[PDB]
Amino acid sequence: SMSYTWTGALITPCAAEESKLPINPLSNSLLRHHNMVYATTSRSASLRQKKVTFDRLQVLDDHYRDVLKEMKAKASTVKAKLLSIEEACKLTPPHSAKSKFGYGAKDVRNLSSRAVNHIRSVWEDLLEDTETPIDTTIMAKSEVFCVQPRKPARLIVFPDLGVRVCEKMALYDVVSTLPQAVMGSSYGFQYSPKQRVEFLVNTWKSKKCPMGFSYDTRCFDSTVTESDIRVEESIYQCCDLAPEARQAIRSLTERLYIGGPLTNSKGQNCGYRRCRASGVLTTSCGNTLTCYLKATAACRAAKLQDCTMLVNGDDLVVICESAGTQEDAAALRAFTEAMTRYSAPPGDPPQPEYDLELITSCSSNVSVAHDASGKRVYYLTRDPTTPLARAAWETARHTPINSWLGNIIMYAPTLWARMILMTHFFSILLAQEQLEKALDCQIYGACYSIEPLDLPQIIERLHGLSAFTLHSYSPGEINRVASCLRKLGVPPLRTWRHRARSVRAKLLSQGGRAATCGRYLFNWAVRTKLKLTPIPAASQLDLSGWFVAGYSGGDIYHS
Repeated sequence: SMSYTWTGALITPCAAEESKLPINPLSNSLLRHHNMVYATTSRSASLRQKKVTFDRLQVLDDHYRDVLKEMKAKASTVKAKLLSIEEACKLTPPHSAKSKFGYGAKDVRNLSSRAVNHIRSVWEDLLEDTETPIDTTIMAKSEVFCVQPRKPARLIVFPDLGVRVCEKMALYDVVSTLPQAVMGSSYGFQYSPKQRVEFLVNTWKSKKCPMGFSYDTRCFDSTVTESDIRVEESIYQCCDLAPEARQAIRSLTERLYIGGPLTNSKGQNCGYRRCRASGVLTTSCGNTLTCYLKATAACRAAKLQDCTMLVNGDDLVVICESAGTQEDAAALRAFTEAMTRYSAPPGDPPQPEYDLELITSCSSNVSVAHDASGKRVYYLTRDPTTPLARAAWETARHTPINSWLGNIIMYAPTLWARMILMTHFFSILLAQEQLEKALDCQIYGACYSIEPLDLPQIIERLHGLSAFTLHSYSPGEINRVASCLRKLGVPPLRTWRHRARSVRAKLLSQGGRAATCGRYLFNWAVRTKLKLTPIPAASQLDLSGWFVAGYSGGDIYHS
């Protein structure tokens, strides 16, 4: 059936939308070519609708049904708890969209009476109404990018805050624990950057002759079928669950997950959804499950030998035993025909890679460097264009999320993150004495509140001390970076070294947590380097739950 159906109404905005990068002295010292930095807006929604709207072809087979059974079997071992209103409430981001029922994120997190009552009723309705479609709002997402030699806005779809709290109560535990129990080590979200790189390298090294490939599904969310969603439910149904939870999962599937009406910000009726809603709690879990299912079965159909998979929602990367240049190519193609039939056509044509550094999964690739001792250290990196573009934007305008704080944390080892992202922001945070002001960044969909002063501890725990001494980066990685800088109009690395020297001096001058930031984050700025030793207060930090599960668009906030 058609992924979407439109009445004719338009996807509208609430407030005005800034699409151009301001001429700010602060952002300008970071990125000069401001005209190459844009933000998507509702004005392009139309194009995106034109791409995500199509008819889904899907033919199942024995391979598919066999992989399904296996997944169910593991599902059975899971026992999911029903969250309390209080618990689900504490999970709501402070700035989550308010309900159209006289209360907002702040009220929910505060267990206010009105909010709680409506939740109670929204919940009681999920237990009694097992059919009526549930209303969802559709909006144009606002994301920053760099022009190319422009992308249309992606469309977000979500139900009312009341429903979201109920989803958490009935499924937060399921989506936090089931992907793992089912996919085992193939479930990507359990790994921290360091751990993901560990898994990729060991896997590659364990193949007699490794062949790997990433697979890009053309608009995954619109490729997901009601059948996919119901199969996704049958898995959830294998868990031991409390009665009301079992009903909630059932009613949510029929009234929300499989599809439903779409309403713009003005209250008009835009159309109807019959595929994955990007903004629900089960979006990450379902996509990871669905994508894993289809890929596993496709892998068999294609006859790839000794496959090892890594799935992150819709992102997929496979590494296997190569047969031969030709065999591999013919097999990949067979794999794509499998996926196509399971309703997961390719966006970009899947190319078989024979060098781990060439494969790009989750927008990252492997690269090598050396620590103080010259020992080789594999780390995760990527083209820094978007990250830089967003730092600039986030510098000129106060945004809800700081993609830059997240990128530093996720790319603390990379060249650009240390030399630019760190230098630039600590520079500005000093000038505004906000080194202690907590900012909301985001990791795997989940929204975290973090104090810049903690970064050192965080980085040491998620990466290891080598993240402060990495050096001697590969030429390929250096060139991509320098190239990128010239393109955007960002000062050359030598300027950042100079700048980092200054910012460091100041940091140390302040003593305390800051003096540390300068010692560890910027030890690369000096030549008479300090011997960096484990940081005490780090291991005392609670980082449990940080790399356990993805929650893209899940409205999750545990900080």
